Amino acid sequence: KLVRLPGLIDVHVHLREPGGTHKEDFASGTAAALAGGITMVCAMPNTRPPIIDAPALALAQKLAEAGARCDFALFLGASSENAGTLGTVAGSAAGLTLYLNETFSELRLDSVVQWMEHFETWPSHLPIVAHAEQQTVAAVLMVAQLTQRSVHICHVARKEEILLIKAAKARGLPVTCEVAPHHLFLSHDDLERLGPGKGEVRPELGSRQDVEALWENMAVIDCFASDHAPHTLEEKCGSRPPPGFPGLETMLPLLLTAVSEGRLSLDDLLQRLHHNPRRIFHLPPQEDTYVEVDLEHEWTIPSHMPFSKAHWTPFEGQKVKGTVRRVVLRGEVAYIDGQVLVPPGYGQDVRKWPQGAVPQLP
Amino acid sequence: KLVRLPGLIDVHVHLREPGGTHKEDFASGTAAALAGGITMVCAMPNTRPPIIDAPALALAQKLAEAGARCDFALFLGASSENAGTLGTVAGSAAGLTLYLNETFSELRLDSVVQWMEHFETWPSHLPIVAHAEQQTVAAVLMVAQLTQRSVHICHVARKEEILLIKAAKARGLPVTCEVAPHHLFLSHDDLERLGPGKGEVRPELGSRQDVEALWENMAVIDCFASDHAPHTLEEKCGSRPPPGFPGLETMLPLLLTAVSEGRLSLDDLLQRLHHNPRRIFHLPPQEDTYVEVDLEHEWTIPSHMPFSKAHWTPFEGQKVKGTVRRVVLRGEVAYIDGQVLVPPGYGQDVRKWPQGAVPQLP
Ligand SMILES: O=C(O)c1[nH]c(=O)[nH]c(=O)c1F
Ligand SMILES: O=C(O)c1[nH]c(=O)[nH]c(=O)c1F
Ligand code: NA
Ligand code: NA
Ligand SMILES: [Zn+2]
Ligand SMILES: [Zn+2]
Ligand SMILES: [Zn+2]
Ligand SMILES: [Zn+2]
Repeated sequence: KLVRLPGLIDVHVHLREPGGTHKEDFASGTAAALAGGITMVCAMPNTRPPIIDAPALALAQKLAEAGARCDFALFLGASSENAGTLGTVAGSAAGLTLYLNETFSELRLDSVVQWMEHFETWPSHLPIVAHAEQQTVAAVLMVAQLTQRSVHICHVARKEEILLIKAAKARGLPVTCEVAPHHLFLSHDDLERLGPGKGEVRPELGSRQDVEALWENMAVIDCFASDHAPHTLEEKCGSRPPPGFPGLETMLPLLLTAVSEGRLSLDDLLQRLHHNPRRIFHLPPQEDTYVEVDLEHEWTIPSHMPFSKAHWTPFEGQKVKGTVRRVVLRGEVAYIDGQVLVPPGYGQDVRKWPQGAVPQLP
Repeated sequence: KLVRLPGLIDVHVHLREPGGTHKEDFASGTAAALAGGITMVCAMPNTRPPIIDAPALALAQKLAEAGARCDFALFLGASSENAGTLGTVAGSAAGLTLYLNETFSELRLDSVVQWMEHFETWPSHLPIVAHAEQQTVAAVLMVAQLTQRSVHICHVARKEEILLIKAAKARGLPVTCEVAPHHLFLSHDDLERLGPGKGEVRPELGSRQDVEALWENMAVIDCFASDHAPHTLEEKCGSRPPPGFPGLETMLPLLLTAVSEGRLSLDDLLQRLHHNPRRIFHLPPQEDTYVEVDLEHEWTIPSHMPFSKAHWTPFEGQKVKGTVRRVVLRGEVAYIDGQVLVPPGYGQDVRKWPQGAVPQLP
């Protein structure tokens, strides 16, 4: 007996197109999404060129419309030069992404004053997400308060960070957060097996105490999101390993295993992969869209999942219980038992749907 | 310029049919809903007969399918006799309602042990809501913890109650709550004008400090819901006034006024009248459904709104800014500038839609 779930949403993926298409492209990354039970993705802007201006967004929209197999929204990225320039295209984006720790020079902000300028100029009704680790979480929360608006914290990975967010929520501050599967299911204990190249990720893998703290503080976690960050094995094991793990194809199987073990409920999962993503990012429903899963099937994660061009996975060898059997997207069978059945281009930009515009005062 | 909102959801209405149709019926109460920008309602079970068994639910489903103009779900009610008997129909209901303070004999529970029995027998994946005032909030929260599940607290009306819920959420307990418009926009200061009959409501009107505390603790409020509780003026001013206010037609205009004054944002409103109702009650989206409002039009609430058979309102004389101009429900114009344009029977039971079933483990 299969369980029917709504179409799940991953608010944090890197699809690499334009500019890094040997790692992933819209077609392969959205195939990976569908195979993971995900029918809508929000794509981060740290491509090449990065999505930091209107021409780059226009290019990315057309590449996604031509290549995506599931529905999507595209983030814009904050730079040291673009505050106050994104007003005409802001509402067409998923939101604005601030890279506040390590990143590429084009997305680097050199001063908290630049963070303030983005919070002051980006339209107040539209989402802002931050890559903000350790004390940077507190710092960006301060900027949000000074500018009297909300912020969403990407991939919370540490006891320190979840407890700080917990204290902020206790004070009624408008902050939400997401956690990635590797910060719930991997830890420092896995670095010996992974090795130092494969194991590179930002935020880095936490201690056993970090992992336990995230589980203990599930109530503080608004969303799960993969931070699907594909790189090839050659890149991960070469002389300058880039940080990141692929994760679209493994996220739901890992979390269904946890549900089966009573670590969280099916509802807890659907709040974090469906309802809260919808409400934080003002993402529209998808008509005639659902995912059928088998919660009984036990399997072991192999050395690579079928679709991501990363062609490796840090979860290799983990035993899971839970499988995606079928996905229907807007009335068409999109995935069945390992076969993707919608072509590149089937997916659409949800911000162009009337119901996908973010409501605002005139 | 009009602002487009999604279809709003009111999780707490009394539509009086069967058995009290001079106060309201499905046709009139859902007309009132549409005129208030509400496209989906959850109807409480304290009708005559009350919805406490499968035959009564079957009758109510047919009356609603024949009379409702907007979409709906129907609550079941807990009684001293029905714990352990609702398993076959539970998933067809909005949820289970516990009347833990004053109510009619058929819904009265005489012991906390009966509350425990309902929490133990009602399916663990389905919603439970409670009418629970003052210390009863703490008591039902204890029962929820003993049975290791969630609870939703109806119409929170007091500083005491919102602070207790705030402390429970700080401890990570699974509790949500709603607040009704009269507990945000009326207080003891209005009892002289209303008089003792019209002013009767449960929970009673609070002090100015109660009202201020609810506003100050907006972050703790998950939903707004009207507690539309219609009675005729003759009944409200007679020898044994029943408690309750009509509120479907005034809720959104009152809250839009507050948005216009900067007391909460448009997003804060849409979280509480759309996204959080959806996610707490597992209510499905409504395709091709939206509400257009005018935020500029100033008007004064009259002595009765056009549709509710209550034919009176406690908000008479309040100045508001914000008007519902048009409602589209599933592709048909349902309301325009005071005219309802869908007939009784247009509305449907959302729990019969495939996407309206609550997901559960096999
Ligand atoms: O794009 C990536 O690979 C990437 N990888 C990471 O591990 N963290 C990031 O913040 C990131 F942007
Ligand atoms: O049904 C009603 O009129 C009603 N009225 C109220 O004021 N409170 C209730 O709890 C209620 F059930
Ligand atoms: Na397309
Ligand atoms: Na009908
Ligand atoms: Zn990041
Ligand atoms: Zn990322
Ligand atoms: Zn009540
Ligand atoms: Zn009520």
